[PDB]
Amino acid sequence: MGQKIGILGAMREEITPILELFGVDFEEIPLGGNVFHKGVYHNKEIIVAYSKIGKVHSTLTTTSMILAFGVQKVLFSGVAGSLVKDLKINDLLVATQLVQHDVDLSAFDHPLGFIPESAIFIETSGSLNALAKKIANEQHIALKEGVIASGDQFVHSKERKEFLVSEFKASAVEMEGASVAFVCQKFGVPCCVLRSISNNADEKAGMSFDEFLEKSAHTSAKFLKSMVDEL
Amino acid sequence: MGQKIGILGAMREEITPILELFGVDFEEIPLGGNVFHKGVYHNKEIIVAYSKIGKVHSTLTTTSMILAFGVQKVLFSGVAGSLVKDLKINDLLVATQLVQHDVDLSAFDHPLGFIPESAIFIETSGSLNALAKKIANEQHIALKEGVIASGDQFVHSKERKEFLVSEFKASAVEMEGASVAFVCQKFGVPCCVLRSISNNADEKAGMSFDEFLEKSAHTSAKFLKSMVDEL
Ligand SMILES: CSC[C@H]1O[C@@H](n2cnc3c(N)ncnc32)[C@H](O)[C@@H]1O
Ligand SMILES: CSC[C@H]1O[C@@H](n2cnc3c(N)ncnc32)[C@H](O)[C@@H]1O
Ligand SMILES: [Cl-]
Ligand SMILES: [Cl-]
Repeated sequence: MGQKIGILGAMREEITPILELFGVDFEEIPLGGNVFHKGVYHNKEIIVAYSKIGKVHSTLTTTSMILAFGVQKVLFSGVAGSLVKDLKINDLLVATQLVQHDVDLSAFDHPLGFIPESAIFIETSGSLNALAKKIANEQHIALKEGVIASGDQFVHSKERKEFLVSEFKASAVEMEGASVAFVCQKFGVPCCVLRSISNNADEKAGMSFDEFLEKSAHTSAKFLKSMVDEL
Repeated sequence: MGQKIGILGAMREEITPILELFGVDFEEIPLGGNVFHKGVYHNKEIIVAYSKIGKVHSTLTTTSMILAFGVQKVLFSGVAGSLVKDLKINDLLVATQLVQHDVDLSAFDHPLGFIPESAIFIETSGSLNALAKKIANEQHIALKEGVIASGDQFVHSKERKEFLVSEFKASAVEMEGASVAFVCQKFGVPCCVLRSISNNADEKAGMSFDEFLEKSAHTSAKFLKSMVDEL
């Protein structure tokens, strides 16, 4: 068999299209408040789950995937807010690096985003990111590669957008990527974080998020499936 | 044998006294960027580790303790900032409930601290908290029981203190308790979060934190050991 693959979203809406697109029989397995969908696709075991929103939920679920299910790589798929003009609604990006943008130990003179015995930026798989870019090029679709900023707040203001761009040079904002990628690094598991834009993280981001959740989630899911087809 | 006990701190300084106080032989076992210290004490297996600071670190470590080591209860020991006049430097409290004070999905009209498919407050073990209070009473020391607010920022301002008190009626602030307790709840593992005050979470909190880390960490550790002696 091929290498077992964990596939993660944050919300049920992000994994519904994934389950449908793979089209195989899934066994549901409950663990730690999550439901894991276990199946076989192209001679690979795939484990699919949504974590629920935010850093704690996604850290927990990723750790479970690795420790309880023994996944050998993790692909994350979902929606995000754009911080750059060139990332429009529905556009895709993969995270070259991620940061926890809400971490603040500045009282001890640490840079924002930094925690002792850790680092500001978290790395992802160069191999998976390069695969993503090749697939995008062949499909003739755009694919940005940049920094994704993750925190436990839904960002919907110009001020916070300006901070994320100025402090971290982030291209997009969401609430799970950094934690998923962090856990994968700690366990030596290759990770790719893929996001489709559904809003511009500004004052109207809530309405845009609602309008485009279904389409953006499907866009990311379809692309994730195209990556698995090449693995 | 008795029930296996996980013992957690956030920083090395918080677990050093724990290891010394138990005084038994520990085997060091690395996993996921953490070092777990495994030993036997009063016919109980104890697993001791520091998570590193913050929600992601502590979520990861707690999940590892439960999934990889199969602990049957988790006791957390460490230092915190006071939000109430009656909690002075060195004073102890146990968390009756915890909240993630930096969670903000208000763009979707959710209450602060709330995430869909979750809850604002996380519960802890009534049994362990009651044990703590009995021990405190017998030792003739004060022990507060209240809400602990956890977030990924070191709090050092009157404005943020006022928010924590007004929004959550929190008694103390720290950066790991809510995540540890959250993971324990998801896995059905009893949890007690114990903290000793080392600062007042105000403009001078950084200096106070440094001055009292050693003493406050030891105060919490000694009390945690006294609980284990009754288990
Ligand atoms: C309902 S909370 C937003 C959910 O969508 C993602 N997301 C999309 N746009 C944004 C944004 N503007 N700010 C934060 N997270 C975002 C986050 O990862 C989370 O799972
Ligand atoms: C060095 S970051 C502070 C460490 O001590 C705890 N802590 C103590 N006082 C405070 C405070 N004022 N604000 C946040 N965390 C605190 C947090 O849980 C963390 O592990
Ligand atoms: Cl905002
Ligand atoms: Cl503050």
